Amino acid sequence: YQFFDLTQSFCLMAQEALRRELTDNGVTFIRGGAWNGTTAGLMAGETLLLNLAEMEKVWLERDERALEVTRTVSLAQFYQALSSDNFNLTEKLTQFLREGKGNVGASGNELKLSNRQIEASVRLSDLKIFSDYPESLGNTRQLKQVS
Amino acid sequence: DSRYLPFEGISVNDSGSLTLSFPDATDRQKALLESLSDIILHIRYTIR
Amino acid sequence: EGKGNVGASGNELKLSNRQIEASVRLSDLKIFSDYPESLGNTRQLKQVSVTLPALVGPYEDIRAVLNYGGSIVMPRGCSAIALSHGVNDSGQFMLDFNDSRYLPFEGISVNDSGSLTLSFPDATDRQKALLESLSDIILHIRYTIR
Amino acid sequence: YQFFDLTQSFCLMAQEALRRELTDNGVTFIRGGAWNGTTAGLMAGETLL
Amino acid sequence: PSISEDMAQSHNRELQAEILAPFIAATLHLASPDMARYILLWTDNLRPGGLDIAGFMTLVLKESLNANETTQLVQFCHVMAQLSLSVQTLRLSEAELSVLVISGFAVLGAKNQPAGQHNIDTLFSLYRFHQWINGLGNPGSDTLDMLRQQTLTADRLASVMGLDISMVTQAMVSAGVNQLQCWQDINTVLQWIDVA
Repeated sequence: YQFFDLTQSFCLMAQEALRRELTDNGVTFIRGGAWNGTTAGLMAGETLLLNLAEMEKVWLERDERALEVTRTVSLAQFYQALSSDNFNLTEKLTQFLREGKGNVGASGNELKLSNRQIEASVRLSDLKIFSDYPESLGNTRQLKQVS
Repeated sequence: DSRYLPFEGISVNDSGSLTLSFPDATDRQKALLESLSDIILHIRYTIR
Repeated sequence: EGKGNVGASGNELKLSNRQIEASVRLSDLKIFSDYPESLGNTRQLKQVSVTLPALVGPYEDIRAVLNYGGSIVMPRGCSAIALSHGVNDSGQFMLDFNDSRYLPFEGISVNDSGSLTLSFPDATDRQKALLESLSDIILHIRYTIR
Repeated sequence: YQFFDLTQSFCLMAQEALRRELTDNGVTFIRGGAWNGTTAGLMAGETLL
Repeated sequence: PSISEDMAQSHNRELQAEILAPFIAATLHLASPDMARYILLWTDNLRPGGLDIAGFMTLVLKESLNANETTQLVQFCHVMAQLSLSVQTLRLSEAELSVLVISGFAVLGAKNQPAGQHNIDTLFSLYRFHQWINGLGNPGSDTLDMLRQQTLTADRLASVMGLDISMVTQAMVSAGVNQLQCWQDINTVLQWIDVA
């Protein structure tokens, strides 16, 4: 019983991992019923095996090598060309370093000297990354790595 | 990697934001940012 | 100008909408006669890399998409690649031929009637100087002969 | 039955992958008959092996 | 849980019956998925609650949202259970059931009804047919083989049963049947031979 509970948790978290990897939240194949309590909860193994095979089938069928794109962004130019609060990044940084407290920008795109830690927030949605390439040859768009 | 590399799974234009913070900037990190010009980011992303 | 087109079907350079397109026909490249048909029965292409010689500075990102527009369509994932920096850009961060899957643009015939179209978006628009200073495009096609 | 259907799909797509890798479209060894319906569709395993 | 509408909403009635057969065998403690399928074929050609297979699984996937159509569905299930239990009691074999359903009771015959209604006439007919199949002997496999077709000839039946061809012919001319079109005619001829 304890081992089946652990294996069920493992298969549920594997299902969630597959959901994240396929960027879908509707596919479900582990639907309970593995522990048939009327018969000491047996015949869970082949059910979980079938669910795992279904997961692998969905993965290997809907697998799609997504286009990988690398974009370089300069904070100075982004803040200088901001639609709402356009300002000189290094000038504001030097001003804030000269003084003891400073803040500039709007929510999401803001440079400040908070307490003893200089903070610079850049909004992902404000970067206008959708229009980098036309939506042709692409359905799900997401970020994966930052350097 | 066997696991997921850092900052993986975020939407391409999610309403969330990324905050870069430099601590002890009152403090020990004066000259480092006084001579600093700007910051560069390289975002790698996938489109299905 | 705001619109231009030159060449024939398969080998054609145009400025379509807001995306500069350049189609090169694979069958028109005359790859069969590179080596005699001795010591070879099945001839096919496997990998393509793209190099963009231009005056590009820091923070400046090139935007290119290379797609295959032939008749044989292998399922989605490898029919196109994306080019960002352009310096020997193959569309992948690492060039490993021991991949569990098939690397992009694999399985196309050596001289298939299909063509490869390289498109630069927002070229009306933000990508003026990048291609104004651009000289040409370089391709490195790696292929196998049985 | 469901697991056999999944395994048959897997073996068919593996056959197609081998066809692509060998650049041939005539070789076929999974020719059906694995699910002998008269006997609950058994003895598919050794046939697929 | 096991089957949803995604693949149950197909158009092939026979394929839907094949898909639902193992579940019917599990719920009726039946012998084989094909026998469950063939019981489903009987119950679908009978329509106890006036439900086809498509409406059957759609209303099953519906969580009993019906006032009297749930009663119709349980009547349908009880009818298939009755057919399965009758098959088990008569010990009717896989091939016999398959041949009978494939013929659609046309090679079995019926009284005043198409195919066959689930009552004492068809019950007795099936019992006598199964006894005849048991008494067929070793060539019974081939006998049923051309009984599936319409090539079961009078002289072939005479040779298989081991009786006299003239006995079979006079049985033909007495029963008035020129061919073994249905098991009704077959059993009439058999009973005439028996009383002779």
